[PDB]
Amino acid sequence: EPAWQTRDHLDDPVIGELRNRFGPDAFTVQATRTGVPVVWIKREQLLEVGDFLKKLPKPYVMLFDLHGMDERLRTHREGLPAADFSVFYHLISIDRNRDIMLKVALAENDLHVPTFTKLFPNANWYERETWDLFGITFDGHPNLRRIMMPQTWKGHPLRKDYPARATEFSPFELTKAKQDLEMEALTFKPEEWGMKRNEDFMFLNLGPNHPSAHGAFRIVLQLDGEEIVDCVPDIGYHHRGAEKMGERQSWHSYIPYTDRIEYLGGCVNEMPYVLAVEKLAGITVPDRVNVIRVMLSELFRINSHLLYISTFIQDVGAMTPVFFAFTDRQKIYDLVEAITGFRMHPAWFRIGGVAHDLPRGWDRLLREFLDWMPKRLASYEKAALQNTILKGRSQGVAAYGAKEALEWGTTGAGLRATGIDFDVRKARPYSGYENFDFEIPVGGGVSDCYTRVMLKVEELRQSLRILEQCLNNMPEGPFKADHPLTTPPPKERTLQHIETLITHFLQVSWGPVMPANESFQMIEATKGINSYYLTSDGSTMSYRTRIRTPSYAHLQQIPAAIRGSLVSDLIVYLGSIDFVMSDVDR
Amino acid sequence: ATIHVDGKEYEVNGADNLLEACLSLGLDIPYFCWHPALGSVGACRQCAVKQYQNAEDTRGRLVMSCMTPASDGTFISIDDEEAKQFRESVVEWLMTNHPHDCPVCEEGGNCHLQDMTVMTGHSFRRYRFTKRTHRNQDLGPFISHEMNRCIACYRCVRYYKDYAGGTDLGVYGAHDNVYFGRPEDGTLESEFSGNLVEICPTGVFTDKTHSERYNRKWDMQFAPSICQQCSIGCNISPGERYGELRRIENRYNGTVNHYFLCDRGRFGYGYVNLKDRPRQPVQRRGDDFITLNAEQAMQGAADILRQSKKVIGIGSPRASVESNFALRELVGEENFYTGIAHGEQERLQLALKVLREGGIYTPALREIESYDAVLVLGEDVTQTGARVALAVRQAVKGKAREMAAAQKVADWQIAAILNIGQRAKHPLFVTNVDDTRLDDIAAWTYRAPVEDQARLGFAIAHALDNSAPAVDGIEPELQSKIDVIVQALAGAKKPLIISGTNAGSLEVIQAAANVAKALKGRGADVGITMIARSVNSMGLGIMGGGSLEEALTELETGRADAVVVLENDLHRHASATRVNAALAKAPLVMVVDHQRTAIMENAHLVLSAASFAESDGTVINNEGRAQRFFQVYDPAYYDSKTVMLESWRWLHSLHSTLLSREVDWTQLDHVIDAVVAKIPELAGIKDAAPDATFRIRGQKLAREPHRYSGRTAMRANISVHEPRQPQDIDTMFTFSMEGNNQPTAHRSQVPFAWAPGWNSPQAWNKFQDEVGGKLRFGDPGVRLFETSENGLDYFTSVPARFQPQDGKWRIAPYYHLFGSDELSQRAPVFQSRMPQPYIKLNPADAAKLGVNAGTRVSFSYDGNTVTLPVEIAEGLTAGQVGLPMGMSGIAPVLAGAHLEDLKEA
Amino acid sequence: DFLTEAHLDLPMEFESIGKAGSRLGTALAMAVDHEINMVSLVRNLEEFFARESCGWCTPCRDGLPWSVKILRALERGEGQPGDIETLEQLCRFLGPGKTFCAHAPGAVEPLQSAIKYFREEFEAGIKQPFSNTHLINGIQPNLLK
Ligand code: SF4
Ligand code: SF4
Ligand code: SF4
Ligand code: SF4
Ligand code: FES
Ligand SMILES: [Ca+2]
Repeated sequence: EPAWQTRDHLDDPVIGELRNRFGPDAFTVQATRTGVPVVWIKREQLLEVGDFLKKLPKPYVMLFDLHGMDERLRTHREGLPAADFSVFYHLISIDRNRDIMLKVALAENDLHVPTFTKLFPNANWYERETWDLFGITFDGHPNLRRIMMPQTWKGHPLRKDYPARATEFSPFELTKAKQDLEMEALTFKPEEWGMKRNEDFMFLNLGPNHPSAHGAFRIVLQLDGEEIVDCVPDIGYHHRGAEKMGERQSWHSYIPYTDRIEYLGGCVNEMPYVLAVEKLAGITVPDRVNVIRVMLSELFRINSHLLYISTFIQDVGAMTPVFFAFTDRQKIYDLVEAITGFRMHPAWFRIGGVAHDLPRGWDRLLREFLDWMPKRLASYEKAALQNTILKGRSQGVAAYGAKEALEWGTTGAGLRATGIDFDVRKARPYSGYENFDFEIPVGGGVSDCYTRVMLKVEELRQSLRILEQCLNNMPEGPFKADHPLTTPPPKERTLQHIETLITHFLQVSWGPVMPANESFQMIEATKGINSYYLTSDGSTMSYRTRIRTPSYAHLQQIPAAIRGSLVSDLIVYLGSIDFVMSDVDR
Repeated sequence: ATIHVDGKEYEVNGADNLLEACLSLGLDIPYFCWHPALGSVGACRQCAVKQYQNAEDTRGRLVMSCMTPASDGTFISIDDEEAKQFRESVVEWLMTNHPHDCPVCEEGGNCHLQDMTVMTGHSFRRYRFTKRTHRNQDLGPFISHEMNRCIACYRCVRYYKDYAGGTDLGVYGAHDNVYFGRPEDGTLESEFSGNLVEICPTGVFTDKTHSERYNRKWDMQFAPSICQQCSIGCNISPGERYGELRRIENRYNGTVNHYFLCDRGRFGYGYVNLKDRPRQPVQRRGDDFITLNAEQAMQGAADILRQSKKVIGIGSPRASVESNFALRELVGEENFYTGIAHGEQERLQLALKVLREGGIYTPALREIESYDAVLVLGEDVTQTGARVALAVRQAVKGKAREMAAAQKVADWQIAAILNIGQRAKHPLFVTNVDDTRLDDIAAWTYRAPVEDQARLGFAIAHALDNSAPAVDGIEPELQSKIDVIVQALAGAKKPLIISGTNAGSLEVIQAAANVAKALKGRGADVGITMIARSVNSMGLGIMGGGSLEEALTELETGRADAVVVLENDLHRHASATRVNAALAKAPLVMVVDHQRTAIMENAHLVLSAASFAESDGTVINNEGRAQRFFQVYDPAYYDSKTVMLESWRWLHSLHSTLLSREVDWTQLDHVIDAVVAKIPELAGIKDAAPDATFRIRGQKLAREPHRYSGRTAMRANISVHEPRQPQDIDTMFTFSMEGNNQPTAHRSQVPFAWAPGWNSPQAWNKFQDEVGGKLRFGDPGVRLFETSENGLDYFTSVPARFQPQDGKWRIAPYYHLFGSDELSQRAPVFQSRMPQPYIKLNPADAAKLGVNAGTRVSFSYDGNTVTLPVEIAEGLTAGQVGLPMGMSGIAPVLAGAHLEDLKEA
Repeated sequence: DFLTEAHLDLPMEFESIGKAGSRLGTALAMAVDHEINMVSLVRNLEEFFARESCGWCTPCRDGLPWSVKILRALERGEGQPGDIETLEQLCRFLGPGKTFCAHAPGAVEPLQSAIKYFREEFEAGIKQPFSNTHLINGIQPNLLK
């Protein structure tokens, strides 16, 4: 049985436990290609099911995702409860290495759900986004305000009747009254944000213009002297509407938009989308495709980690390793330009493979990079990372344990510095990552800034090892799958065969027809766990594209970890998270 | 009937075959050679499924779903491995000889063969040998021929010969060298040959008029509209790119014009793309032509209309109901004149009285095909109402259909049906002044003057029912033919009488009404069909008003010092000299039109109105069904200087500026509500289409497909800044792809058919409730009137027989599908298909005049001598001269008139 | 269908010849000696059957010329791998019920009987490697293993 087959997952022990606890008629099991058990739970039993999953012998401890779906235009809803809207909750049990997707059906008029924040604190931002984009009200939320769009915005963007394009709307006119009105909206008021204010609590504004490579955003700070008593991040300043474009572009033409989700990730961002689309299409890619995609993912991972370490060192105060790390990034960029033809957004992965074959001479450039990198990395450590001033700025700053990382959905180096060995490449292997010998570094139990930075250095070394294994063992074979839905087909057969020309003609003009199904793929990105949840209605466009990013979780974890610290501690914590605002807002 | 497809139970119709039943359930089976309108032949061998004998069967056998009835307790599998492999093998065999032609093929992105190649999953070529080739033929100005792309599915020959009744297209040759086309290079002679561009699943037959300015299907802005080239009212999908009307596609209407249009509607759209059309309001000041925008045009027109003592409005049957009503409100009901002549108006009002007061049901265009005997009186149906002629051909083949039904042969097995009913056919009796195109299937044809055709109808009605007035002076041969017609009509369960106003005789319509009443009095299920002239002739007749002659006398007597002519050239309904003199006498002439007419030189103000491609409105077809047509594109999107509005918008803004000195344009639903409130006879036009607030789950209806391209580059030469998307406040459609075009959406107006995996015109199968039936949530359009409880009385005005008087020549009307329509002659692609202007003469009349065939003779009508070449019409009765109506210089009101000093030039 | 020396001791009835994998037919047997190549004989048979197709239905009309061209390639020793698999699939998909009439099952009966009994003569024609595409400069091909 192939890995893309539709499964109901009735053999999962959680399904039997829920049968024994709530009864057989309490919920509906849905067979999907997501790989997870999808259970349609009634709305009034949602908190009971959440408590039961949180109190299992091996509990479901992390709310991976929480969002909504407009089911009004969905025609192929066979075997599903009647719904105008739906809210889905993706929950991960790490001890079982399993996960479950609860779904709550909602009518168009009664768009209210009990809030999930009493079980998982990341439901705050997740439900704020679900209210902002779908209009679904969550009863009991401490503050249900818009998180992506401004407060003076009419309508909910992710509804199916909301027009997507800016050309549908009037063109942007900036008048004096409009500038004054929008400048009034961006002003901060203590009472509206739930600050809950002593005649000394001053207020500090950080953004929204940001002198750093990772986006533009605001943090409003409540200060007692220099101590941060409370803070709430202001996001949505980098909102690009990428999921609405997922509903607006075809399966093949959406890949450049998948590139700019985490713009330091590139092919790492392309990987889960093409894997989920191949799950929708029933495509198993050959081994050469898997090794090529692993090689490019590790190259872009080293690029992102180099930028992150350089930016952290610059934010500490040493400004020379950013120059040297960008030189190493230029070496990586030389190899990436040779392979794909572009630097930061290659858009080179395809449904069924990659756009081209590897060019002649890729092994030479990979050899130069593999010889160049480790001495430069050792010089980085000895020059800046072992500096005691940097250690004093970094060690013990904004520290949290395993419980705080689990309850806030923090993944990547922040989770693994708490001692939790959870990498997607080893727990739920994808794209032939089980054929590569590499280790997953873990921390002692405390997630300092310094511990996260040293962990990312360790994953840079492990990615260099994976790149060496890719260089030594690259199979000879096709760079594209032989499936009929491989988009586009191989170019020369398109250029001399009429049936291949027909397939290419219809795949690049109207789009390839994915059969109506739901698919899901989570990967270990450069900054944590990045996932694509794709709902297809049988058309050539995605019915729903849900992109889960870890930077959302880390920016939400900021107020819990930086509370009671200094402003410079906040700057160091921002520099040591490895986020980008495109990942947060997307 | 109960079928089991892939283990799932379905309830279907046992009279259907498995292919149409499975397509009606939403299942996907590839097919080429089967068409819903043409039946099953089992040629392409593409629709193969695996049938099992019982439920506990594993082997099965490959059967063909188009050739297998969907009987009760059937067990089939589509996704069986052997069936899938065979369908992929059939696609592969079709792909062995196919040219590498998709980029340079007009069917690309709209191709059924592309969709079925992708659907079967065939994308790897292992055939390594040569491909057969074919030379192409010249098939005329409308159809482009490319025989390399053929897959030998026999759809073209089956449609063209069995369905359309054409003769000049056929299949030639042998084993793998089958050729589909004409026996020699020449123009395709069928009036419905343009449907080959949608019948052919490949790019062998293509729209050459579209192939000139070609663009792909995904790049088209589509709208649901009504064809304006005659009175039948076929539903069309006009598609536009870069500000010009690119194509006309057949929009499915199961009640009217299901799969097929005629050539005049499909290729006569070229007047919209003319460069001489008015695009801005122009005011004449001496020898100067000042171009204004809409506001100062309304201000100036309001001042000149207010200074006038009496304003009159001349409408047209070309314009919509809303525009004629807006003109009628602007000038007043008593000052509103229909733009047609007095005789035309009398014939049209008599036809309306027969339709909505005669107590006899008027069938729809699809319902015509279910009648058992057809009598056509006076109307050349193929040249005036061509789709009615196609439906008449289907009704004629109904006898072979019922003969095969009597032998327990299924209705989709068309080859056995045609084999059983070899040449037996339902009775068809056509009357005209000469030969018609229905003569090949007619049981009888009467070539006689209009008085003699009317007398034949009156004699038929008297012989059917003796209470009808009798005719004295019937010859024994004519009496025998009348007895044959009466014996055929009396024995028919569903007789149909087809007449119209194009014959130019009131007595023909009276005779047809008498025949219909006599057949109704015997208890038969008689239907009557009246063929009008223009698209909204019935609506203009229902709205009413004075004739054009009364308006001309009002202009000539000086009682009216201001005339507003709405979309009327005025030369087709009256003599040109009289119209020109009456318009030159009036101190204010305002012409609201979308075409450069001849009366615009004398016009003081010209309002650049919109055509059907740039306007919304309602038109009433020949059966009294109100139908809403929607705007295709914004004219001012590309050319920002273009001020071209709807005619009702122009006139309503003019009325508001005349009353209150302020400019309010309208919304369309306001005009619809005003029509319903003021005219109770036109109260049904509100329910023709839903209003502008109609939404499908909150979103509007998309005019263009979801993969529409070039949005940031279509206007980049004018300005790199992307303009505002055109807003449509009038209707529920949007000028964008951000809308709904789902096949399961609860609506009746479909701009275009597209489904995932179905890019061809076969997506209409996805848009129907059952394949070949109606639209899923009802066809658009509503009948304005029901059948009356009681009928009319017998028309006792039996005309005298035609007497050929010396020195006077009765003008026998001749109509041409390419040339008689006012707007279709303006289309430049028609001039190659438009015939030369001749005049028809009897052999006896030509011998008396001493003229041969081809020589030029000159005749004077209303003091205007014009010369024409001569053909010898054998079937034309002596004492008559045959003129082609609607031509250049020959107005359609000349039908039934008389001619003086017709002599050789 | 062709039959061998072992089938010569069979009565010429419909049921007897039908049970041996052939048909009684017109009962006018035609004998092939050792001097006749089976590939040339089947090529002659399929050339007749392909040029006597009526052109109505797809599998006969568009698959008999493919078998003719494959057998011509096998005759001159220009056969490529997968040709005999293509011939066997043409046999399987041109059987009864797949084509509109019974001309193509009778066409493919000698081909399948000769492939069944004399496959070594058909193996001898496959000499060249399989090549359907030519090289296009600037595009690296998909090297399907
Ligand atoms: S007819 Fe269809 S398959 Fe053939 S060349 Fe044209 S688009 Fe391609
Ligand atoms: S020309 Fe077109 S419709 Fe006619 S047989 Fe060929 S593919 Fe079919
Ligand atoms: S029959 Fe009349 S309405 Fe129909 S397509 Fe032809 S011209 Fe248009
Ligand atoms: S199998 Fe028969 S019907 Fe089909 S093309 Fe061949 S000879 Fe004609
Ligand atoms: S559609 Fe049935 S064989 Fe062609
Ligand atoms: Ca409009």
